Amino acid sequence: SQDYCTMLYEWLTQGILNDPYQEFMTYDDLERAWDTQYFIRKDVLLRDCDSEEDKNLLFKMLRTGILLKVVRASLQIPTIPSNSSDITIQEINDFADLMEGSNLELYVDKCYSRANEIFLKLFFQG
Amino acid sequence: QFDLIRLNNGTIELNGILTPKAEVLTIEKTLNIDELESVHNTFLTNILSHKLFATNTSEISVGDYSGQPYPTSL
Repeated sequence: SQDYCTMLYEWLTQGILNDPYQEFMTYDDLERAWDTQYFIRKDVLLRDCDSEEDKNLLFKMLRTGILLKVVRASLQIPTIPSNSSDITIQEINDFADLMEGSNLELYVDKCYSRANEIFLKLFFQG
Repeated sequence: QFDLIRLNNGTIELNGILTPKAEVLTIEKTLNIDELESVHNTFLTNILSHKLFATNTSEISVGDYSGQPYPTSL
């Protein structure tokens, strides 16, 4: 799961989608025209998307990366540094632990909060 | 400061992404060689794109009652 986790991390902290083998949920078009459709590969999900709680989590993860994607595009930068916010997020180095319950949601919430912190600073200042 | 494109349908398009202000979280629109040539070609093309000069094409309406390209009559 180590690379999977890395891929997830970058999605959530950088807004980077990089999936050459099509293993990640959240794929889009093109590879202007920024309002593209995102697709959820139900079949590669870690959890079902039938419960309300997991749907909400999936969407939060999705939004997190999108806001970051917007910021990277807006600032014309390859990456958003940790010092861009007061929220710094560690890498996922233990998948099994992340999947132990509650930890995933919080990890994502931190990522999400950070994405909004950065995003909003841009929108209300930039 | 806004680079705006006017479209024939009235749309004013910002030419690209709206950039942030100088205040950020952390130049001149000059032309290059091809761009200069392009502007010039565009210009001459535009002169000759006016309907009255399209004498080399079936697209020119050949007058209406005379049946001829406007320059024939002119």
